[PDB]
Amino acid sequence: VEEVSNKQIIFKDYINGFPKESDMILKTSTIKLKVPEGCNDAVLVKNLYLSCDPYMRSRMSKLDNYVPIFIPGSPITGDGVAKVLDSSHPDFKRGDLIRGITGWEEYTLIQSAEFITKIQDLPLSYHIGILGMPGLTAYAGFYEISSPKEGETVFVSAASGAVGQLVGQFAKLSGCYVVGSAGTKDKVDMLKNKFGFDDAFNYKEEHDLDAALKRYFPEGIDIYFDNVGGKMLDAVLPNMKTKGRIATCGMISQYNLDEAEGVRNLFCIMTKQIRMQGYLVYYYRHLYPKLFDLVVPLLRQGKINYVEDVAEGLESAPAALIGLFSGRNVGKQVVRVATE
Ligand SMILES: NC(=O)c1ccc[n+]([C@@H]2O[C@H](COP(=O)([O-])OP(=O)(O)OC[C@H]3O[C@@H](n4cnc5c(N)ncnc54)[C@H](OP(=O)(O)O)[C@@H]3O)[C@@H](O)[C@H]2O)c1
Repeated sequence: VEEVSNKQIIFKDYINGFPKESDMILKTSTIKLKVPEGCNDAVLVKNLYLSCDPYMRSRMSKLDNYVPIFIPGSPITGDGVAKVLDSSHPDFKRGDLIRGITGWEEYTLIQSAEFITKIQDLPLSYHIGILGMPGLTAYAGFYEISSPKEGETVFVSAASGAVGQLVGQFAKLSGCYVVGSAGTKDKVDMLKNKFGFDDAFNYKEEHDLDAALKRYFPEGIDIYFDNVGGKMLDAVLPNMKTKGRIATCGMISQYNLDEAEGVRNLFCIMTKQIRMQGYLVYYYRHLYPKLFDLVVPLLRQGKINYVEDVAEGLESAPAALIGLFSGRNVGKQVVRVATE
């Protein structure tokens, strides 16, 4: 039984405002590469990829919190891809590749097993992106929540991100006219060139968001896929069509504010008869087969594209997570901990 070093990213303590790299601490611990005797229904894994996700910011402040907080002194946890080294669980065996909740470290003794699934060709990292939680988020928000119909107009914010880039391609599959906003020229070019968006604009260079939306949506928006909230959401509301739908997926412009911004155009919910509906992807896990059945053939034919941002090494993970809130990532942010 080899006992080896185990680098970990430890959560320091609760924060306010924007997260900093000193809120996460590199610690070198030790681990024996065997499931402990008397420790049952557990899986010991070597972590291969880690996902960086905006919701992780909310785990860094103590609040009624919608996701359980990080524990100070303990490793950051989140979605990852890992290889089973040893198992006391009947459904996992040495060599299996899994996806699910694991530790921000080289090796994790996963004690529940509820939060992991065995990986069924495509890049391993896809299982925490288009074939994982962000892909399921895009599928549930667009197809289940938004009720898209052929010919409808669709606006997507954070459109080059892990979720948004898929929403735009689903909208094209549905025969919709789709526009996205993103924060750099490169992201805007990628929206039109690889994600098949009909148009796109850099919201950071638009001094009048209402005017920008009217450029692209002269007769209004049928479906707004909201990833950002805040001023963008407020500009969208008067530009919705009657009976338009807003899929409230996230509001990343708010996650680092002590006081959330006021949204002032909600009267448009009445005047435009809008259905604004939020959702949490965990309540849609039963749709994973429907996601796979749709996107796996398209990926194989190269008819749907997925762009990832791969940070190299566990030590790069804190900066990769902080970069989400400045738009440093181009596509789905992942961390490569080890090859395998
Ligand atoms: N409901 C659910 O269950 C669920 C599940 C997963 C994700 N979500 C939400 O979905 C949204 C997108 O997630 P993702 O994983 O795809 O992240 P992502 O788009 O891959 O990365 C985050 C992006 O947010 C944009 N951003 C950051 N700060 C911003 C600001 N102040 N204003 C506008 N845009 C900003 C940046 O893109 P730009 O360069 O374009 O600014 C950045 O690249 C997030 O709000 C997340 O919380 C919800």
